[PDB]
Amino acid sequence: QVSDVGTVIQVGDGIARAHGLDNVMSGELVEFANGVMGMALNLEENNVGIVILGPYTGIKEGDEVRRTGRIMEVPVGEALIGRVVNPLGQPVDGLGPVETTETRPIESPAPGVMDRRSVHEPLQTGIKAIDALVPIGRGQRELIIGDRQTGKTSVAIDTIINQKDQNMISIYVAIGQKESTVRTVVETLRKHGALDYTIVVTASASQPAPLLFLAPYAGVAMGEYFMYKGKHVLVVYDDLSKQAAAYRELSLLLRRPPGREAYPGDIFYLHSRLLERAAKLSDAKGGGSLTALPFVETQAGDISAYIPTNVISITDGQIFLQSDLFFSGVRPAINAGLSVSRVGGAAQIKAMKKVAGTLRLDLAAYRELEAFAQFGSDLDKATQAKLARGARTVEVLKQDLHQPIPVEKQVLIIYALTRGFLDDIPVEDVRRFEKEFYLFLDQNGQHLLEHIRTTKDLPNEDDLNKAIEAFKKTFVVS
Amino acid sequence: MTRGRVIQVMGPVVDVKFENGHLPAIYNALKIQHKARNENEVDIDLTLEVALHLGDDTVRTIAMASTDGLIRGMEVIDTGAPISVPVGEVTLGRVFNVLGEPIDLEGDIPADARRDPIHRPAPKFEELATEVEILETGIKVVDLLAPYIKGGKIGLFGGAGVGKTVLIQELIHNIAQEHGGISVFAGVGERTREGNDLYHEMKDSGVISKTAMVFGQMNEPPGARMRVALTGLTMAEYFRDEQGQDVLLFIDNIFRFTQAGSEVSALLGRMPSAVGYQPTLATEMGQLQERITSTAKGSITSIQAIYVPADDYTDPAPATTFSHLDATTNLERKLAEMGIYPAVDPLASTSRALAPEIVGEEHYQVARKVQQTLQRYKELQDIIAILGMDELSDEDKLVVHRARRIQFFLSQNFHVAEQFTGQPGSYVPVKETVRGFKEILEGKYDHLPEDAFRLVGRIEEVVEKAKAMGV
Amino acid sequence: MTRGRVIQVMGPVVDVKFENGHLPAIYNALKIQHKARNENEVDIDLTLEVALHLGDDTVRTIAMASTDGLIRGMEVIDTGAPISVPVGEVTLGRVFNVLGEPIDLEGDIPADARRDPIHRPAPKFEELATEVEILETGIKVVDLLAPYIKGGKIGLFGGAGVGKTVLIQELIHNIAQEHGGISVFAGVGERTREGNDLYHEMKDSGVISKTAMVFGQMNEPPGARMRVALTGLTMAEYFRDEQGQDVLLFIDNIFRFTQAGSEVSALLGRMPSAVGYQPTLATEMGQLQERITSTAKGSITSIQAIYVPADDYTDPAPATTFSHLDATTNLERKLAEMGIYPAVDPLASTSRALAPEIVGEEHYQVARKVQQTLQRYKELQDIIAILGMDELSDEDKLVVHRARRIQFFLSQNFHVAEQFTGQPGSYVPVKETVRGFKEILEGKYDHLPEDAFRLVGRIEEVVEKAKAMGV
Ligand SMILES: Nc1ncnc2c1ncn2[C@@H]1O[C@H](COP(=O)(O)OP(=O)(O)OP(=O)(O)O)[C@@H](O)[C@H]1O
Ligand SMILES: Nc1ncnc2c1ncn2[C@@H]1O[C@H](COP(=O)(O)OP(=O)(O)OP(=O)(O)O)[C@@H](O)[C@H]1O
Ligand SMILES: Nc1ncnc2c1ncn2[C@@H]1O[C@H](COP(=O)(O)OP(=O)(O)O)[C@@H](O)[C@H]1O
Ligand SMILES: [Mg+2]
Ligand SMILES: [Mg+2]
Ligand SMILES: [Mg+2]
Repeated sequence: QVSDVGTVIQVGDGIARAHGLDNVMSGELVEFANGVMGMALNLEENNVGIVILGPYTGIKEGDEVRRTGRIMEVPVGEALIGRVVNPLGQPVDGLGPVETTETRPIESPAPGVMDRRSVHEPLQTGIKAIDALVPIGRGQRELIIGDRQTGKTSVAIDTIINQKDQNMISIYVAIGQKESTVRTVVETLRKHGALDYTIVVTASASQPAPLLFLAPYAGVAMGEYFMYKGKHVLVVYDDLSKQAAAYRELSLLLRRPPGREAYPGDIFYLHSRLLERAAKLSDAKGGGSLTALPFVETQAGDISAYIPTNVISITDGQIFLQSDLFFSGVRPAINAGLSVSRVGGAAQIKAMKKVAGTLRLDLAAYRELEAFAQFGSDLDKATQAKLARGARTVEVLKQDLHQPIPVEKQVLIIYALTRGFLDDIPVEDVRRFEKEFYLFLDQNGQHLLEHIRTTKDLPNEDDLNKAIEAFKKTFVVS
Repeated sequence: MTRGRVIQVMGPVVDVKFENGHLPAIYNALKIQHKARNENEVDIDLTLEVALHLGDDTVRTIAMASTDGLIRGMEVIDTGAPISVPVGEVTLGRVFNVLGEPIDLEGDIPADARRDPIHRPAPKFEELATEVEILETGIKVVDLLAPYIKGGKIGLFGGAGVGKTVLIQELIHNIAQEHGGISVFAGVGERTREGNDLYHEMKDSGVISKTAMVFGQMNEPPGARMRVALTGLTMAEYFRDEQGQDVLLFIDNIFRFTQAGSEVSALLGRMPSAVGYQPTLATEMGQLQERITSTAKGSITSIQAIYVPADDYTDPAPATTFSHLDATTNLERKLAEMGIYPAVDPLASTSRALAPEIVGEEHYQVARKVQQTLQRYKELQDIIAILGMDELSDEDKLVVHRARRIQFFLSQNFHVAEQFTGQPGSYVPVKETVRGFKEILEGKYDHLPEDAFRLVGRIEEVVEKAKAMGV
Repeated sequence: MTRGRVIQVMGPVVDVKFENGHLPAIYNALKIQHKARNENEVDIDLTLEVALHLGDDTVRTIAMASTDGLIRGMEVIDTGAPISVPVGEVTLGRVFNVLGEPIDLEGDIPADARRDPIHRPAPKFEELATEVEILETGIKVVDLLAPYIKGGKIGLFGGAGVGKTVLIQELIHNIAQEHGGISVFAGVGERTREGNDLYHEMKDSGVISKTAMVFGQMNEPPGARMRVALTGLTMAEYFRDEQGQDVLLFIDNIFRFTQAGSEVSALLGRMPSAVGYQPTLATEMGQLQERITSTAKGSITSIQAIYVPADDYTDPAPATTFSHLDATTNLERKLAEMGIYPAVDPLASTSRALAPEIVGEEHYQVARKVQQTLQRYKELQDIIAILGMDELSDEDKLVVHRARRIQFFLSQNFHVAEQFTGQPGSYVPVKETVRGFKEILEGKYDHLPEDAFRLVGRIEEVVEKAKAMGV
């Protein structure tokens, strides 16, 4: 046997300082002669600043560490489907330990620039507002930010659940999420039946800051193996604010110099590695695809903070949620004004590109004119028709919880004339109008939406104008 | 048989150097016993806890007392076991300090009683409760807007002088007497006279029979203000584990626990974050809050009144403890000033109990409509302040006219409020709360004076109040 | 020439030791090429950049790749010269990284291609040019409000608004079509998807055969993003000082350059300052931007989009770049608040070219008229907000008549990304656009709908599309 054995000197705050290790290689895994793991990060001149992975109560001074030379790896494989695992791989719900032996390095090079493609495959989110106004491709990096309990986790749940009829694998990484809430989310996922493809990785608050830091990297590393296989993978984060907080705490413990607001310097070089390992791979490396939805918290939508400023410049699109609108009755509180998408158009089907190209303009015009008319006295009545139409089309862009609406049923409702038909009692009709319309189509005019499913484009509008007329006649006025 | 000598003394932080290799483990209670060897010394029986190992056989500790009279060269005694607390049914009705020694003048627990070290890991995955049921209290606002989940966590954020302690005491009055299980109150970092004002009051009432009380108050050193919460929490975890009874849990001010780190960790050598709080703030708060969970063996309903310094919710201490509570209510000083109690914020306070699938579709409708009206009323204050009142549309003339009624009907009088003013309290049902909010919503009582809705309970009280007043 | 030893590693910062006598200077390129001794090791290929001399025959360096895998005691090879990049007619069409390695994947550059140092002082005042040549960009807004001085420096600093990337992408094509000069596009921190899209667009259009680019992966350690743009500047320096043919250059961002440099400069730096930024940010940015200057021999004209965090221009990092730009397009929200895009602020954007004796007063008269008619809207918009009735208490009549309608005639459609929007369009010169400007100022088409003046190419296109669109 050959090895290089160290000596632990200082222990505290989940940090261990080791001396010796003439053959120490940076970033390797090391054990502390107590069955616990550890990582080496700050290879100072005459000592190694080791970072403790897990409980550190049993470690004292004088313990000797054993080198392993193993770059920090995580097991991957097909048996992970339906499993909830610690970032090291061990499951938390019993069920026996992990089975697949294939492993990958947590820190791995990102796919090359020459190996990517113009992302031209839509994603069927199923939520009306995000579907119509802020599209998502199959390799895009959409960002979701907002205040507490504005529905970000609900958006993630709806997005993961709606993948019931596609070739997608969804990976959940709950950083800093409370364990009871993670259990509730797992129960909801099992109750809706999405465990047939979901890989969920959790890291409780009680877990050490090193694990809270390494969890998203473990999730993306697990995703990459399925990526190179040729599949499509969806990865959803939680509380990258808490991830950054954990890394800041670790850096302050290792006595690194602090930058602005105590965050260390390499935060951006960290987030770039975390995020830019998702893209679309051409045939040269396999026709894979992977998209991510990192989450960020904020106070009242205040984007002046350092972490949101570092994050928004990376993601290809930003989705804003505001409690101000959310309490106002827009339950999916997508603020359509400040939400952008750098893949707009190419991520929408040949029907949505036709129908929704004017809805965003109409909503922006409605808000533009109602800003002038925040008070409704002695207004110029000539422009009031567009205000009315915007008010009665914004009502359409909302749906209840656990309600994934298919794109085929959505496109008829958001048709460029369906924004401008009768609307006889639009203040209260439209809500039941859309449900009775979906039932009407599914019981009478299923062929109409069958054409949309088969073609990804509008049929002749008269062929559906007849259906619209028949549904208006049959449906009872309000 | 290991001995050490004190080396470096810095405030409430004390260093000890031990023999090579024979150091005590982390989190082991270290006892300092001494007798005055001359006129110029003081007897000291004082306890420490192991904090860090800082090289060359040194141990850096924290103290649970004033550290007054320590002399460089005093001998150190190691017990080798963490700070232990007497545990079991023996402690029912008793009062303890942070160290686990009674103070209620009822002698002392026998020295051979069962006891358990405080620190321990958190529960695993398989033993976490998934179902959600509603525990109701009787106060209109918390009953309707944000119900309290039994077996979850409830936090009461508030400023200084807004009434978190009053809300806690009234919740005790509403719940404790009508439950029938183990109860635990662990005062931490609160006004010390509350100890008497609560102990004798509970003794007079009678619920003292099957309760546990732990008192670590403000005057006590930072080590005590740290570990008192852990002591009480272990005392409650024993009953949630071994007997399976339903256990209640109160914490007067858990903010002090995380604040005492801001006082200690500076001496321990860590650089601070942007605000003076310790860099480990997240870890300590998480590892404390994780021990309060529901398991298959029982149920814990914990109410934790978090204080917010400077009324700043961008402060890390409140801004990072939001994720650990399933239900909460925020107390607004501005609403408190203008004569509304308990001044619960109706738009900022939320919870995950509020769902149509649980409280009922009509209940959810009422809550959503109330939130809509209050949101619009809050938004229109700029217009009201800048360019008058009657410049609104005709509709807003009624939306404001109803929101002003609603924010006062949310008021109430409490049984505790019988001591500030002679007017007694009331007890309200959720069904009648819902019905009253409805009848206000469709404008049945818009003719009544707007300011007559203050300080009522169920809708019949405001009806008879409008009757009794000549106007 | 002797070799060196690695001592300590922190993040991307790596230290190197050396013997006396053969100590390398600052900015020297240090290369490491080892092989795995046994199973516990991993092969490594990486290069370093010298920063400081700490004494004791030691030197602090930084990395150009991932540092995972560095082990104490490695042999360090000294080259003795700064990083060198191939120049000449070899690089036309290739795709290089920060080191000069062609990732274009066709082949590898011959070992005797002319390689020149990256770092050197900028050309001196002794011969700097002064002639003012105006470039017809073919876009009405840029030609009118602030036309570009071909030879100086132009900066679409947009306050980090969304809408720059597309503008640079369009400018590449149309300017290259205008003048088939040598073009270079360099990205200091890139959305890899956007970089690949640009590469594919250029290869499809064919202009790639007469251009050369360097791409910096934003995931690379901050050394690459610190020292990438100097590669493009060096190639432009060669093509200016070797053939005299005038070259045009692009820069995707400069704020990300400053940030990437700042992180390492603070990690190993003396002390922080400003808002946590570098101490030497001004000098670091000045040494870079001051190299892009028109000279006696030839001219270099550059377009640089500048990121501004939180839309606050008081940020020192962009605030110090103003002195280095002769034409600023302060986009800000760039009318993304309206449906309009990517219009540049119609009054705030300024340049040197606004002068009757520089542009010829035939265009200055029209610029005067457009400025006067279009500036008065926002100057009285805050008043007409309250006075938004049909009243005429304000003599804002013709301004409300014209402003929005003619602002709609401030967007071009000739080569938009039809994949992103779908609208067609046709090219337009300012020489014939001044006729449409005179026509609209005299008000020939004040009877046409406002939507008919929006998203149009030329004045004839506006009138014909308006006559066809709903007559
Ligand atoms: N669009 C919606 N429709 C119905 N209920 C909603 C909607 N959005 C949020 N809710 C409800 O409001 C609460 C929001 O909690 P949730 O955790 O889902 O949101 P969040 O913004 O992701 O919060 P967190 O701060 O925990 O990340 C839940 O009770 C949820 O059921
Ligand atoms: N429900 C209520 N009914 C009537 N008065 C109330 C109510 N809640 C609070 N008050 C008034 O506000 C005061 C708040 O007292 P309390 O001791 O609870 O303050 P606090 O905000 O909890 O602060 P602290 O715990 O720091 O003393 C009460 O003494 C009383 O005057
Ligand atoms: N010239 C344009 N025409 C139409 N839409 C545009 C234009 N420029 C930007 N946009 C809008 O913004 C998106 C692209 O923004 P982009 O220029 O990539 O932002 P950034 O420069 O911040 O990266 C488009 O998909 C569209 O929604
Ligand atoms: Mg959530
Ligand atoms: Mg109080
Ligand atoms: Mg860009």
